[PDB]
Amino acid sequence: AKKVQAYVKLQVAAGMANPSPPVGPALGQQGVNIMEFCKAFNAKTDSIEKGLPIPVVITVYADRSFTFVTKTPPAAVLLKKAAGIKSGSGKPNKDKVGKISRAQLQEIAQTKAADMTGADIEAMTRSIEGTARSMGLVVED
Amino acid sequence: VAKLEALHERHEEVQALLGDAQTIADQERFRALSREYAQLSDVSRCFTDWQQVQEDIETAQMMLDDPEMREMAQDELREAKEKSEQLEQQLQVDDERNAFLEVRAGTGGDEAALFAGDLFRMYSRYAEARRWRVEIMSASEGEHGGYKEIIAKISGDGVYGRLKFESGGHRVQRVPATESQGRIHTSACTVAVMPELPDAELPDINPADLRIDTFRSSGAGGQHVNTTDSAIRITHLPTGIVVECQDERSQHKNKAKALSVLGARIHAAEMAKRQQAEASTRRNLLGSGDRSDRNRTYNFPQGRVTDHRINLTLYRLDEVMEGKLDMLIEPIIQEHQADQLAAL
Amino acid sequence: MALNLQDKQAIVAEVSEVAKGALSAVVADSRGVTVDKMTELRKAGREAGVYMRVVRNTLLRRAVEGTPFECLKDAFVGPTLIAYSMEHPGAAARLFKEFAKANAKFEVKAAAFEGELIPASQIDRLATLPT
Amino acid sequence: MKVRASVKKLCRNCKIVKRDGVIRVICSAEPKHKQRQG
RNA sequence: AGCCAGGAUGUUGGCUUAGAAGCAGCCAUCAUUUAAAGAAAGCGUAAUAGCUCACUGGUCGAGUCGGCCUGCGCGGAAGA
Repeated sequence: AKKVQAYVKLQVAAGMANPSPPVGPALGQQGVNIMEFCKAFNAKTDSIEKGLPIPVVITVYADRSFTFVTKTPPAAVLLKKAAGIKSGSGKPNKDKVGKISRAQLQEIAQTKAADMTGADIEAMTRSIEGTARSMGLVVED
Repeated sequence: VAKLEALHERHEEVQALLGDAQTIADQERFRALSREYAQLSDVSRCFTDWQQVQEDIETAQMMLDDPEMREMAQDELREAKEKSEQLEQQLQVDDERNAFLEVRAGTGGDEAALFAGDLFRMYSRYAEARRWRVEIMSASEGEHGGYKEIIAKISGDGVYGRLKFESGGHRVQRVPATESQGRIHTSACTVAVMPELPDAELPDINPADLRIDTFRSSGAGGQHVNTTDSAIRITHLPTGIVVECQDERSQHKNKAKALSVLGARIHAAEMAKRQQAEASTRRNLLGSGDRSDRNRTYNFPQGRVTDHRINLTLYRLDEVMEGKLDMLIEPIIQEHQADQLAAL
Repeated sequence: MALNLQDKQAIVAEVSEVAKGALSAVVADSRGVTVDKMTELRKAGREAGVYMRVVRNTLLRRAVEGTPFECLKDAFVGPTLIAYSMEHPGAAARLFKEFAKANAKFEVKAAAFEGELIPASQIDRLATLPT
Repeated sequence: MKVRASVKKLCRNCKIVKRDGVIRVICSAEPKHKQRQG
């Protein structure tokens, strides 16, 4: 009976342990048991794979039951790790990333379609393409 | 290494402190707490990695005396050296500016002087082994021993970051090149290293806090002097210095002399301040070398050169006199960085 | 949005929607959130397509000028904004019925639900559309 | 209020009033934009 | 101009992965949904949270808005 009255988004670097240091005060925001959150957290690390910081949806209720909904891994870490590149951008006149195949972008887009919605699936591939543009990531077929 | 034991319990302690709901209230604590973690976690990982590798060695060390397990030993021993070498650079990570090298003869008179000659050589040779530079500005001779007192200017990169640990008296035991007999003596040479700090200057006045007054000049004259504000006083609020002047008739000619004297004042007092502070620093850095305020002993008859700050002795002196002290000073830096972690 | 070049540009797109459409539905989300349409337009793109482009330009001198030729009965639709929910693929589809279910959950005001044209009638709720 | 010779709008909530010839600036967002004369 | 809604999704987007999550010295000015929304104008937090504006729909319904050339004024203006 208490849906949108307490909302917080968490889940940081999944290759770690009990979230007391980096997450602690954010959990103390409602008085949530950090360990109970850790039971959901560790069950979510083992859910897919560890080593990918993900953003989760947390909604703690009046009766201490919180709904955890994980999301898709962000393209920043995915394109960086899966393509095995470490360049990034910020210095557009000096530094940029090399090319990456469109199917590679599409395979990652396949994943995110399933999670992140819309109307056009090719536009979802274009969404990570937009990510690609600012980060310096060059897309090629 | 015992100092590194304090290091790992400090890591444990991060688990307790970082995680408390009310500790975030103190922006002071929280920032400084996080500062520690940056150094803490990396070097703790460094040390815990070391823990595994180390214990591995002793269990497979004296095990059944088989040379096949020695091949397993062979593998990890090579790893251990290269591994801790990487770990050493992490710990060695500020001041790296140029520095003045002062080495002056202590107790021993002429032999004291002559030994400094040889000592000055090793640092200059050490500099050439690293291609910094070297240029002297003052030199005094002992009539047959080279340098009685010499102030050098070492220009380079990371100079003070290496030569910082040379502050003290150096004791040498050797057959002196001045003894008619073939006796053995003890001589002292004090070595001082101070960082080359910038000597910038202030705008000398900054006319926005200068309480300027004027009044009827006190002294001889006539009707003129009775009704002429021809005397100026400059009061400097940050220092609280007062300069009175009444020489010329014109206030501006008088204000000219006033500003001139006030110039000298603040400029000269600030230099005297730095001068006094530098000698303060220097006498608590040099130490009156009287055979007993040493840090390292260069013993020639036995070919040994030991250091007393970490109680380490080496039986390879010839290369040290040929300026290859990199080896020596590395363990000193390592020991101090170990105590640098347990300083907070 | 400069002038009638672009204003009527929306009207040209509007006429194309009437060219293949027959039936319509009523809806008024004056509290409508992104999350609302992030599902309802997603459900459109999953059901039969993005043909249902929710047009809330119900002004009597705007949207009505867009189609005074077809579906003349839309005159009194002017005030209390109603989006012409056209049904192109499959005349009389289940598009009205799916927002009717949303009518129970969250559609606080259903802008006087009566059933749009092609019975050529009123008020009686059209739930008899071939699904 | 700040008394000056030049009074400009500081935000989107500033308002120029001309009470008794004195141009005065009121701002019901942040009571620090309040000005006078000019 | 008021009065009702939205003002978001990938994205704590790559500071030097501890941090400025549209927000300091960091880049580029992406892509969807469309009646609409800037990877941004401020406040606040280590940061979030939170509240607004652009822009966009219904409403009442008519002139309104910002510059330019100039006449005459107002403040800027306090002495024995």
